[PDB]
Amino acid sequence: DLRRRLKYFFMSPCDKFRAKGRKPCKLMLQVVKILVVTVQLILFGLSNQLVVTFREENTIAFRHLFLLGYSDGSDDTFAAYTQEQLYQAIFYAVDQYLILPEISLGRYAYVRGGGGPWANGSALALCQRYYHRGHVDPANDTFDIDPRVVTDCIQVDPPDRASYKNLTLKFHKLINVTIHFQLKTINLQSLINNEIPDCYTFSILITFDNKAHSGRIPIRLETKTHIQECKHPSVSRHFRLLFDVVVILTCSLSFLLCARSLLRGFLLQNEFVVFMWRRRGREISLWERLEFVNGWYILLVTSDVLTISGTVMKIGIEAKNLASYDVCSILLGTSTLLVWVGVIRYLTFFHKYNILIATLRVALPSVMRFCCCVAVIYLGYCFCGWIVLGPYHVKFRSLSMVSECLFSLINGDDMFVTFAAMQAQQGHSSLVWLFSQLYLYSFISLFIYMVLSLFIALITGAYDTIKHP
Amino acid sequence: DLRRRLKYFFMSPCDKFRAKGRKPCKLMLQVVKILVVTVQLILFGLSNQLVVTFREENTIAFRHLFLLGYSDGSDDTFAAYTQEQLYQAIFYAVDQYLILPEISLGRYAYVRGGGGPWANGSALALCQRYYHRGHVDPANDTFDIDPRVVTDCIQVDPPDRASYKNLTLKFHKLINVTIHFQLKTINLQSLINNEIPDCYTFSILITFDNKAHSGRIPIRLETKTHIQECKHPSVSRHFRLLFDVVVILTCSLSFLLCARSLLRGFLLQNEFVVFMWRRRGREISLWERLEFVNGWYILLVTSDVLTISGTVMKIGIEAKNLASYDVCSILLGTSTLLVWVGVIRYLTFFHKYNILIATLRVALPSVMRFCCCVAVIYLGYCFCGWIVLGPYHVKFRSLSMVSECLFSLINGDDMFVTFAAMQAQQGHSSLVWLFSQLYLYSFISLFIYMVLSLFIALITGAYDTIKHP
Amino acid sequence: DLRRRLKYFFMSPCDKFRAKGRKPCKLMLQVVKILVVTVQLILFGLSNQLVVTFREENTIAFRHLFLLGYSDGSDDTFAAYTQEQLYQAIFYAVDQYLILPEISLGRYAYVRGGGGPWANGSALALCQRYYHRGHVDPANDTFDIDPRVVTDCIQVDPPDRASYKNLTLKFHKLINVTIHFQLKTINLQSLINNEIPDCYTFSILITFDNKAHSGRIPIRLETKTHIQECKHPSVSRHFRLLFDVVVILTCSLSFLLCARSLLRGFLLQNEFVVFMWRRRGREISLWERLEFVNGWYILLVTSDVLTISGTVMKIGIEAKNLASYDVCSILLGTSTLLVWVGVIRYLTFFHKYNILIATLRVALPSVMRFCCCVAVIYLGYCFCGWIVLGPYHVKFRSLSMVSECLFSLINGDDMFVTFAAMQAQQGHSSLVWLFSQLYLYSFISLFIYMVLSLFIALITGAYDTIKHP
Amino acid sequence: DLRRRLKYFFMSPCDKFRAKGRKPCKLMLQVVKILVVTVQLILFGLSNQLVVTFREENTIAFRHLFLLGYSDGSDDTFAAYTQEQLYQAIFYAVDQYLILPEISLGRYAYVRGGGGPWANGSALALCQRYYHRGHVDPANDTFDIDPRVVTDCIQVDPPDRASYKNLTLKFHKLINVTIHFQLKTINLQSLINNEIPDCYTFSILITFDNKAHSGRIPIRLETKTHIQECKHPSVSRHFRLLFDVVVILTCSLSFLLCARSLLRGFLLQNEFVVFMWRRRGREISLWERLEFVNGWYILLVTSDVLTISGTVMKIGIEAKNLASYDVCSILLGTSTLLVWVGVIRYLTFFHKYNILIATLRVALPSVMRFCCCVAVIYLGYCFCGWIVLGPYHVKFRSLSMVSECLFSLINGDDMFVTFAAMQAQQGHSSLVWLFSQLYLYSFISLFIYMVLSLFIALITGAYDTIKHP
Ligand SMILES: CCCCCCCC(=O)OC[C@H](COP(=O)(O)O[C@@H]1[C@H](O)[C@H](OP(=O)(O)O)[C@@H](O)[C@H](OP(=O)(O)O)[C@H]1O)OC(=O)CCCCCCC
Ligand SMILES: CCCCCCCC(=O)OC[C@H](COP(=O)(O)O[C@@H]1[C@H](O)[C@H](OP(=O)(O)O)[C@@H](O)[C@H](OP(=O)(O)O)[C@H]1O)OC(=O)CCCCCCC
Ligand SMILES: CCCCCCCC(=O)OC[C@H](COP(=O)(O)O[C@@H]1[C@H](O)[C@H](OP(=O)(O)O)[C@@H](O)[C@H](OP(=O)(O)O)[C@H]1O)OC(=O)CCCCCCC
Ligand SMILES: *[C@@H]1O[C@H](CO)[C@@H](O[C@@H]2O[C@H](CO)[C@@H](O)[C@H](O)[C@H]2NC(C)=O)[C@H](O)[C@H]1NC(C)=O
Ligand code: NA
Ligand code: NA
Repeated sequence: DLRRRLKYFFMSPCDKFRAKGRKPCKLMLQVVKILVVTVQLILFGLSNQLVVTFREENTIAFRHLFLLGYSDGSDDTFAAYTQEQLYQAIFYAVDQYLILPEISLGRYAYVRGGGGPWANGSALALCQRYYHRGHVDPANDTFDIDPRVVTDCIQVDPPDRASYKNLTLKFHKLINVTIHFQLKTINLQSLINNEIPDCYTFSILITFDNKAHSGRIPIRLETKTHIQECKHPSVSRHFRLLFDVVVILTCSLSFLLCARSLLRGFLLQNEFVVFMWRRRGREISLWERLEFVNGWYILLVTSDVLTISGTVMKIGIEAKNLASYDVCSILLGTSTLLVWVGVIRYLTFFHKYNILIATLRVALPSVMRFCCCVAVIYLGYCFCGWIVLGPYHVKFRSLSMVSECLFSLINGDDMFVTFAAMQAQQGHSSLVWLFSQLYLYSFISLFIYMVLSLFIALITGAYDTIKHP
Repeated sequence: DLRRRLKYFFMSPCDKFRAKGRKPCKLMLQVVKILVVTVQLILFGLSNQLVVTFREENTIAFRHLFLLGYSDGSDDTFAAYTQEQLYQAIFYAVDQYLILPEISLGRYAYVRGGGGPWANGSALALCQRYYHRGHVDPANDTFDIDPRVVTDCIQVDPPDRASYKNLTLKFHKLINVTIHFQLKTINLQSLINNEIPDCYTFSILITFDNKAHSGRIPIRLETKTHIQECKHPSVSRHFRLLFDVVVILTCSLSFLLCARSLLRGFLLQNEFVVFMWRRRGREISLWERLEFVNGWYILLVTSDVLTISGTVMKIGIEAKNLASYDVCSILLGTSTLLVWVGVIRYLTFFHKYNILIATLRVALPSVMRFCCCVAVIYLGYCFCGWIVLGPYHVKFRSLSMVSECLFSLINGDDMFVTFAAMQAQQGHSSLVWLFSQLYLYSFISLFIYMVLSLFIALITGAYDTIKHP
Repeated sequence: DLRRRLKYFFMSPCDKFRAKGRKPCKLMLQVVKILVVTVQLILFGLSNQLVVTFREENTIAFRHLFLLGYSDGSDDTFAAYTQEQLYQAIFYAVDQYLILPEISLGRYAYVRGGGGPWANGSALALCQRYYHRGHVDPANDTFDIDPRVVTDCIQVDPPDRASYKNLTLKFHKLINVTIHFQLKTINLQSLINNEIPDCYTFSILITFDNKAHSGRIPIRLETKTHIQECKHPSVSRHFRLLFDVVVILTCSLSFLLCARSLLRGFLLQNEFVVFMWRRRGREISLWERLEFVNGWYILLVTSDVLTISGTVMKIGIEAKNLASYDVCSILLGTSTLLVWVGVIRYLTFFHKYNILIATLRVALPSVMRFCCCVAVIYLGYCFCGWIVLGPYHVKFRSLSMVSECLFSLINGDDMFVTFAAMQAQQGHSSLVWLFSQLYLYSFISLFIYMVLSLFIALITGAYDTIKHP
Repeated sequence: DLRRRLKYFFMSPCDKFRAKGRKPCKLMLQVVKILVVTVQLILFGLSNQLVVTFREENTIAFRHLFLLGYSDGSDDTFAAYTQEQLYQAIFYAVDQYLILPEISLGRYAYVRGGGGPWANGSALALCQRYYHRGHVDPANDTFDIDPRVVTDCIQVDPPDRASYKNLTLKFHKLINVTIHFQLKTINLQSLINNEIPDCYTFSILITFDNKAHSGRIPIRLETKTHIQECKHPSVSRHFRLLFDVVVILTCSLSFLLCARSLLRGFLLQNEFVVFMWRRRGREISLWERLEFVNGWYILLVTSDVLTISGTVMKIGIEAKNLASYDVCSILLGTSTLLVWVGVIRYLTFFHKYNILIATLRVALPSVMRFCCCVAVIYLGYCFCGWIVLGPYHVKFRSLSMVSECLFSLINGDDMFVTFAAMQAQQGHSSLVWLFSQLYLYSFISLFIYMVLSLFIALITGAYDTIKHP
């Protein structure tokens, strides 16, 4: 048993072609896959961008239409500070709603009965929520509260082509005021993509938030969007359904070939392993079995499955049976990234072109072992900064934001702005400012000078082991 | 005397378990400590955030209520430039104060007699301060000044449900005008945390600062906050007092075990040292005694003490006997960081996982010796930039800010903005701008290219000494 | 055949001078070329800057003159949100146009018949474009559209020293409104450069873009500029035409000398190659022939040709036969860069001064081979981020912008701002935000820690091979 | 001749003390010098800051008093766009000037005859400048210009407690309009520093710049400041004159000791050199003579001279014989930096503390040789970017600013903003944008990946040569 088949298996495509009449089908498939998958992603992106733009621009238009005195960029400071201001804002929202068709540049339709759960069939609900009992008397340092939340609702209806004016807010025990209503509009711009326009229903919520009871009432407008096909569409003028099929067939072929290669590898591993058990004791091999498994074909199969799922979802969206543009975009984009990466398989046969992969495979164990110890320090800093500085520092507001701030600091990014945020307000206490000084200096100097230096040293050390000289 | 006990002492928890019936209690304790201390920090953070938000939002509301024409973001340029503007601002502040209940969204109560030290029982004090004698006559390049500061006060009282209008400011010798008053409000939002609301007393100071006599009078509003429990609270609806006890008991157990280990180490060191003095001359060992001391147990004991102190302070705050949220937050956060870090003790038994610690211990002496020489250069630059460029450069205003700017520059951060601040005004003199050019180029090129390179070289050199190959 | 000529050829200028009576003409030429080409670039820059400034300042003035309520910096958010606002903006533009001479600080002349292609001889065209048939009825989730674009035009003429007021916009099917007109003005500031002023014709287009049909209509103003000489110029007061000739002659001399050197090298290579074919088998040498070619002379010849072309174009522009300032500026600037770089030729004879060039020549093959594998990963990330995040992330809007963002991220620049753009809106979906987290963390950690580290290792490895020790 | 004196000379202070009764006077002097010079710098900084703040705040106040509609931050876009706007701005400036005492918060005095050179004894000059002959007729693409500048002046005088209203601007040939006047005020805040207030004369120039003739007229206000002592000052209440003498004496002592050491070194070098010429041929030594010269004493002497000059200038300023605060601040700050640095002399005797200095001395020759080649590339890029992109890119406006931009780019700073400035306007031509892409990508990749990597490699290589292992 000379066993030249083992050597044949771990051969490059050129070597396999020189050996047998083996034309490389997987490689040319992968090139075609890169081209077609990238083109499909871009084609989908046209429609996806149209949808996102429609949503965002309608929301901005609503903010200008319904928020008294609103200007772009003021969103996070937009607030009322007097009873008169609050009343004027609420009444302005309702009044603008009642005359929308006469003023708006967009073609909106009212949605009868879309006033929210506290609506009783009316199209707009004007709700104020307050404590069941509130007896706030700071003058005597006394209060009597029943924290039960009471909802008082006023129903408003559009004229088919007043009551809300008599609103009396219980300011001292007010929790919030909300305005709920729905508007319907058609995304006509989809015609530029030879698609039939969909019906969009925007659910608009305006909140006057007094939950802090701090004398300042933040005002915000949020929208939910529901996309569905029009009941009676008609376009007079009215290819990629076949391009999606082409992508699907290419990815199916790649999947089949890669699965055949994986089964071949499994069989070869099993035959070699039993022959070895015959050559010496039985059960010699524990991990070389895994070495027989090449992860590039696994990656390719995963990418094929993701691409097929994305293509099917895209076909459903075009067919109007689905409106999940974000999920489809994520599937297609991840697939595109993986398809581009997978071609690296054929560069690993040439050591001069495989520096990155070889280095990574030799460095990963030590890197992971080092990161075990770095993780505890990093998480301790994350939690400490999140709780201690979160109230005072804009960049420490949430756990994910604290992580972003610390990760950027490790990379030397946004350092002075991080210090200056504390200089600006000192945390309104010299002790908090001093703590921020210690926290930031220590974290930056540790992670930049020791952790990152040693991490890089491990990477370059691995490279030094694998480089030919 | 075979002395296997010495070897037993410097053994890993797994080795100690294999040797005797020694179950690792300190390690599992540390894991439990990490969990419970982190959870306690987050739980405290809920309340701490509520308090901070109340303070900040009330201050912003005051700025909008009392500062004529105030808009968010203008705080550092907000100023008056004419006598009419100054008078209008002062009168607007007082007028808004007198009608606060009718306009404010928050429920504020006046504080009778809270008008400050220059108040004589009135709730608002309107004070102007000027030189005792001022005869400023620029026309003749003459002046006659008695720098004694005279305070002239006007008392204002709220209506229990005018005089200040006749204010005549001595502009040519005016130092500043201040408005002092106090407002009381209840932080009702604490109910969301199942806590009883506290009474907050805000001390409000508005300053029209003419100390520069420059024709521009900066206007600012500052608040002090005093938190105390309400006299007669009553909430109808109304666990972590036991979680704090759990944390305290866990940290006490860890403290006891670590102290026992430290005493054991001391005894072992003393016995080994006398046996060595018997084996050879007396008083051989000078520093290995210190090697017998393991600093991880010292760190753990310190963390336990800090955690207990923070927990006790938190219990006091909940009990309403204390309102020091910043001190408690700092104690708890530092404790959390130290508790997370301390688990690294058990990674030091495995050289593959101890790269950071081992490198640091070998590199620290050379790093400190190098930093001795770098410190003099750094401090010279700090003082030079603080005095020479502080007047002209926003980022060189104070010593701490100069240090932040230089430290960020060392890390390659905010470079062009630092240059552009000087380009914008040139320091209003070509000589100062040229000096800034030399200062910045020299500091950046020295510290980035030589100091940091050599510092990193020392770190990686230490790592090269300690890495197995 | 001793063949000392080969050794003579690969000799330094000092060695050649010591050998024969060879004075270095190319080196002194290159120094003179650097001086004269740099001076010529700066001299041209005077005029170029004047032209650019005229264009930009006129455009800003038009934006202030014709865009109702326009303020600097609002350009990308400037939009209308109500029918009244749109009508007011359009009418304001036309009204300001009709009274331009009475109000504008610049001296503009109307251009009769410059109203655009849809003008029928009038100086201003006010066009609205809408669908041929539009029956948008969101109320019933129905529409009937003929996507044919209909253009309806109103002609306006200036008074030689109304109809447009009756404009009725078809809002529900409106695509856009445009205002086209032309203005003529003289760039008098060119007199400061002793040049005769040119006639500028600005083509002004104002667009009210409703292509999104989103209830928000962006308003923008764009200008095309046409530069031509005045028919009857007359300046009473009225050197570098000779400086351009000097530059041309210097570059011609350099070109001739370098071409002679290249021909000499070719002849020497051909003689050596045939002598070698005589010494051993025929056709021994395959690539040393190319080694006989020195690329510095090729670079110099290219720079000479570019400098001559730029100088000729500059002479044409001065003569008023050409107005292509950007092309000329690019030719002259590239030439200047190349002329400065080319002097490095004479530093390559001294190994202590040739570190950069020698390192680069040894490192380039491995660097290119490594970049082959890095390119696929980089392009996969580029496409994925462009499509998936382009709609949600300001820095991922276009392919070139995505490339700029990723390239800057590789260099550790603008990291936290990139994360915060996603924090601000979350992509309006938690799934998109999570994907952005994974995308950014993975790309940054891969490219900063592995790719860049290995790239630098390759560079320093090459340097280690070429450094004398 | 055993010559132990040579070895004695190159000995550390501790070794010299152990050898003879040599107490280290220079070292303790240097410590005292650091303390006293730093304190003196800070003390001077108090006064310097007061002066700068007075100047800046008065200028801001003038901008608010005289610039119609001015708001903070608008300075670089502040401009007029219509004839009415221009007239209103000019008249507002003059009107506000005429009622300054009634409105301003500062105490300003008019300066009779301070209206500038074109004033004929009046306190305010209102000048318009225009071409001697201007016949701008864009309608016919004709012009007739006599570029001679004609100045037409209107004199305005303050009421001692109209004509300017009839100003007719020649818009079509207007070059600029200026308003010149002077105001006098006293810097009373200097009293807080126990100093007698000085008289400040502000020269105010307001420019309406039409030099571009672009339909947009930038408006700016600039001030010159002249400081002189008051004629008749009188302060009722009214140490560092002795602290300056203490600094002077300390620096004189250091100077004398260092000069004595330098003379000693010269004599020792001369004696050793002649003894060597006796031991072997004459004129053996060429450069070791220079090795006998220690540059730290030269640095110290330079620092002493600078400190003495700064102290004398500071004494003159306090005495009111001088007002050059910037020159004095620069002298004192540079002196402080040098005094701090000079203490490094005593760390060079201990190799563990001398890593930086030793590395630098071994690396400097190779670093300078490498920088020779890098300089040509850097300068070529600087000039190319300055001319080609200066008109289009905010960060390439001037040579110094281009250098700052490129230097920051080398350090990885402000990269995406540099790209985005070009994305925003594309240079208003796709060709310029493409060139910017090539320019930036090439410069960044070359300088970050090759130049900086090799520079650092040279530094660390030198360190590797000098490190003990
Ligand atoms: C269930 C899957 C059936 C696969 C049938 C393939 C039959 C066939 O012709 O093989 C050559 C190529 C595909 O073959 P392909 O996958 O490209 O090539 C194989 C790989 O090179 C493999 O090595 P690795 O790359 O390292 O895993 C090697 O061991 C195999 O040798 P071996 O076969 O001697 O053991 C090759 O055949 O065929 C086409 O070009 C597609 C024709 C389109 C119709 C495909 C119908 C599915
Ligand atoms: C005053 C303190 C009294 C400590 C009493 C402990 C008695 C006991 O059972 O030991 C085993 C563990 C704690 O024991 P623990 O501290 O976890 O374990 C010790 C450490 O491993 C130590 O090495 P280092 O880690 O390197 O310092 C080793 O030398 C000791 O061996 P040795 O004793 O043979 O000399 C171990 O006993 O006990 C519990 O699991 C807690 C039971 C809860 C009740 C604790 C009451 C305080
Ligand atoms: C014209 C200058 C006259 C200098 C007179 C100094 C006479 C005196 O006492 O020397 C010891 C110290 C100063 O002496 P000082 O400069 O601190 O010390 C000298 C340095 O250590 C020098 O080495 P380097 O540091 O490497 O250059 C060394 O060669 C000299 O040895 P040598 O003399 O045997 O050749 C030392 O005397 O004296 C005071 O402590 C100041 C007393 C205040 C009054 C000073 C009056 C000026
Ligand atoms: C207003 O325009 C005039 C005319 O261009 C400028 O006058 C020049 O001023 C400079 C500096 O004061 C002199 O060196 C020149 O000789 C003057 N004449 C010319 C023809 O340049 C004047 O500088 C401008 N004023 C401002 C404030 O920009
Ligand atoms: Na950086
Ligand atoms: Na940065």
